[PDB]
Amino acid sequence: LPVSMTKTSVDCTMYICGDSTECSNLLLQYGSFCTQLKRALTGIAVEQD
Amino acid sequence: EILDITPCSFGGVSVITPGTNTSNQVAVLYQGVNCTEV
Repeated sequence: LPVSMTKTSVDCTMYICGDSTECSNLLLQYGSFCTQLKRALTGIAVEQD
Repeated sequence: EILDITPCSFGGVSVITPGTNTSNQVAVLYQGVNCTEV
């Protein structure tokens, strides 16, 4: 029987943006759309432990 | 000349703290970062 999975953490900034100043300024005009990539993968990783 | 490109600005910052009614001391966890360079 399998028990646990591989716990991963994904940055929302470095996947979408190439560390450019234009992509970060358009991200601040979006509000926050990635509010839930961090807390769901945290919420998996608590339940994997 | 032939030069590789290795990208910068990686690694996470994690904080370890108790509550605000207990203590203000914060332990800082570097995520996957060798601290001999920084």
